[PDB]
Parts: sequence; structure tokens; C-alpha cells
Amino acid sequence: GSSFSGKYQLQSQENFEAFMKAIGLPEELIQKGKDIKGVSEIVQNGKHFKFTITAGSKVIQNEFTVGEECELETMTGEKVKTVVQLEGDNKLVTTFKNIKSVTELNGDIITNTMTLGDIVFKRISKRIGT
Ligand SMILES: CCCCCCCCCCCCCCCC(=O)O
Ligand SMILES: CCCCCCCCCCCCCCCC(=O)O
Repeated sequence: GSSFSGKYQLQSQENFEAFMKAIGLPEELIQKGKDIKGVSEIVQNGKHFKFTITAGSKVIQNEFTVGEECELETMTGEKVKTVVQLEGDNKLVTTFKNIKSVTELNGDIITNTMTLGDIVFKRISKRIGT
């Protein structure tokens, strides 16, 4: 299975600044990063996932197997041990650092929602070729 596989780019986001402040992203990276339409690349092979998030020179590479312990490198660079689960046929769900993350794919649109307390940080991305 390779349902999530693809190359995607941010179209729009909500609450970037409030969320990144709350998690402790350096102010310099908040200000430089707020208008970056980052590129996300996902390679899925059954339960095994590799994903790359690129925003300028900043490249975050992660991998996990659904249902197994993984170590996810977050935006600050903090690495957190967690588990990513499938929810329904189109969602990837996990929690780290008290952040609830939901990644939902519908056709060529991926929506990622991260909520920390009352702060909801929503990203909409669109497939950009192969
Ligand atoms: C060359 C100047 C450096 C640019 C630094 C960019 C700062 C990163 C911006 C954060 C983008 C948010 C990515 C989160 C991805 C996700 O939620 O899955
Ligand atoms: C960098 C923070 C760790 C991310 C934790 C979520 C792991 C499951 C989702 C992986 C697919 C990545 C899709 C991201 C799309 C986007 O950039 O908004």
C-alpha cells in the first residue's frame, strides 16, 4: 500500500505564529518561516512511512511504522518517542509533547491539524506532481 505517498506543498495555514511560540520555536525561525509554503514528501510502503518536511534550508526527516514505537523529530528539533496510528482509511493520528496531530488525505489534498491545549494549528497542502 502507498495511499499517502506523494509530494505536496502548503497552500494555506492557520495559527502558525501562536502555535510555534507556544512550542518554543526560535523567534527568528517563526518570522522567517511564517510565509514559507513548505514542501512535504511522503513515501509509504504498507505500514512503513518515511516523510520529509522542507522549508528552505530546514529539512526534517522522519520515519515510523504504524502501530510501533517511533521517534519523531519535531520543529524545535526535540525528538519524542510515540506511536502513529491509522484512523479510518485516510488519517494518521499521533500525540507528542501533549500535541494531538491528525493528518488527513482526501485525493490530492492533505490537511494536518495540530492542537496543543486550546491552540489549533491547521495546514492545508496540495499535491505538486510526482
Ligand atoms: C533559510 C531560512 C530558514 C527557514 C526556516 C523555516 C522555519 C520553519 C517553518 C515551520 C514550517 C511548519 C512545518 C510543520 C510541518 C507539520 O506540521 O507537519
Ligand atoms: C515534525 C513534527 C512531527 C510530525 C508528526 C506527524 C506524523 C504523521 C504524519 C506524517 C505525514 C506528514 C504530512 C505533513 C503535511 C504537512 O506538511 O502539513
